[PDB]
Amino acid sequence: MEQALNRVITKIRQVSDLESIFSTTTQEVRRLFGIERVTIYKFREDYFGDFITESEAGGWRKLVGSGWEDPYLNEHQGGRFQQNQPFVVDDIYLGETIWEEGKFNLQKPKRPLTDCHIEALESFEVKSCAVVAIFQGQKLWGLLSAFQNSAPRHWDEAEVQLLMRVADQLGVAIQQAEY
Ligand SMILES: *[C@@H](C)C1=C(C)C(=O)N/C1=C\c1[nH]c(/C=C2N=C(/C=C3\NC(=O)C(CC)=C3C)C(C)=C\2CCC(=O)O)c(CCC(=O)O)c1C
Repeated sequence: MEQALNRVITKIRQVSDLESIFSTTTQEVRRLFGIERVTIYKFREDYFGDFITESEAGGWRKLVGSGWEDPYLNEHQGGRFQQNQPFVVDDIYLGETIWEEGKFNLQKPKRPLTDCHIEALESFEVKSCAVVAIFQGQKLWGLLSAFQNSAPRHWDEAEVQLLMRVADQLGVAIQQAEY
């Protein structure tokens, strides 16, 4: 995915302001994956959070402006994202792909999601999600999410790695904007 990644990084750096960087990033990732939504979501201080930027295809509701107050992320102060672990779900009704030592554990069955988590995803029209941390330095800033809304979609580990590198670029841009 390095060629795809290099293309994404090129587009990101061809604009100046952070808002253009966010919009270009969500657009380029959505096009690359051929999916229906990519979002940038910013954590509040309590690890609730709000949708900041999105790219959508297929006539879905706009999520920007809206919040997601996830009680699990609040109680665990960001959950697995503090360790920069991704959350990878082909099908929200079947569960997550286990990620260990920076790759899929193909020996483990998928782990079903808790029903209120599933219901929250349904409220955002999501049927499949690959979610990775955006770090500003070593500070967990938010999440970059790739979504499919109309159907499940299989995520492979090269796509998850790409998403994490794109989130790295976002984090560097956020860090440099805060500088
Ligand atoms: C019921 C307690 C409940 C409500 C209501 C709710 O909104 N969430 C609830 C429970 C719950 N959530 C999780 C774990 C995660 N929630 C995540 C949320 C996001 N995904 C995104 O793409 C975005 C940005 C738009 C989110 C804010 C994520 C990524 C979760 C996994 C985190 C982790 O593993 O550490 C859980 C635990 C997992 C589960 O059992 O389903 C629960 C119980």
